[PDB]
Amino acid sequence: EEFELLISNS
Amino acid sequence: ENPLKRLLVPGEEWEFEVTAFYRGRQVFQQTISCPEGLRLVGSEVGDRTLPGWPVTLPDPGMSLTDRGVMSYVRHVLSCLGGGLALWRAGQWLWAQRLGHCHTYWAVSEELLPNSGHGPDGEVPKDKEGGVFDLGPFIVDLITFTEGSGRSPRYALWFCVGESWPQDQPWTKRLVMVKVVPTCLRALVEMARVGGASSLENTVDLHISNSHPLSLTSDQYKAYLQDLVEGMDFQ
Repeated sequence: EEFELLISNS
Repeated sequence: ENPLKRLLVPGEEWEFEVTAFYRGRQVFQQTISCPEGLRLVGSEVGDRTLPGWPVTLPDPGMSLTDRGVMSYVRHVLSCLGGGLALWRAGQWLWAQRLGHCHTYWAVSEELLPNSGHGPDGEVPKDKEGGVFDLGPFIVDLITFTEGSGRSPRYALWFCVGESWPQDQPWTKRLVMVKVVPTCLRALVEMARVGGASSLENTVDLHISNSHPLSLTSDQYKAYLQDLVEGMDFQ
C-alpha cells in the first residue's frame, strides 16, 4: 500500500 | 405533448445524487438540484463566488486505526480548491477541474466503478468536458425496452487525486465519488419493471417541477422514440 497522488501544484 | 421532453427544457433542474467513498467505505451522500450544477469541494476555503452548488466532502477521521491513509485522504481534499464542477447544458453533462487534483471519470454501474474498459478519460481543467450524452443513452434505453441490448450506464464515477484504478480493487483508492442523475436511474427502472405487457407503471422523473408518470409499456417506448427524434446526434 503506497500512494501516488496526482496532485499538480505550482 | 411528450412529458419526457421536460428533461431537455432550459430552466429545468435535474437531481444529482452525490455519494462519496473513502477507501471502499461510504462517508457521504447528498442530493443536489441546482441550475448551475454542483461543485465537489473539500472546504479550503474558499471562493464562495464560484458558480455551482458547493458539495463539501467530509473530513475523514483522526483515528489511530486508519491514519496512515486518512492523512493521504485529507491531503487530497486540501487540493480540490475550486473543486470538481459538474453541470448540464441541454442534453450534455459537463465536468471541469478547478483545483489541483487530477481526476479521472467514467460512466459505469452503480455498485461498481471499474468494469474493465478503463476510464473514459480525465476531467479537463482549461476547458469544459463532456462526460455524458443523453442521446446515446435514450437510444440504448429503447433497445433495452426492446428486449435486446443491456441496461445503459448512467452513474458517473470520479477517481480524485489518483490514477484510475484499472485492474485494481476500487476500494484501494482514497477518494471515489459517484454522481447519479436520478432521472436516469428512474428511466432505467421504469424500463426494468414496466416491460411486462401494456399495463401502467409509475415513474418519478425526479426533476424540478414534474409530476409522477403513469405510462403503459407501449406509451413509454413511443415517448422515448419521440424523445430521440428531438435530439442532436453525431
